[PDB]
Amino acid sequence: SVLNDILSRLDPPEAEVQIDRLITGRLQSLQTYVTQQLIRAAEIRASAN
Amino acid sequence: CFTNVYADSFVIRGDEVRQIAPGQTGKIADYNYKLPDDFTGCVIAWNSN
Repeated sequence: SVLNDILSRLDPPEAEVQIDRLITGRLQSLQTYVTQQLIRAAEIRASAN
Repeated sequence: CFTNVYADSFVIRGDEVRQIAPGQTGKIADYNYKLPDDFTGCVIAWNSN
């Protein structure tokens, strides 16, 4: 999980794959969080109206 | 069609012929001839014993 250990404990040219997998996972999780926040905000707006 | 073409030639010991590759490490890869990771091109080697 620690990308610094990936960079240090493993060679540069191949660490790109591991970094890419971490990037994809984290980005997708962020997207999921943002979508849930959008839906919750819509519900809260209805309540406020 | 290409823009420019560069040719480099020398004599390499057979024990490290595979050191000539992008993102590769070895005795002479890091000391005599380094290739970029995104290198685009071709390498040709034939025996001259």
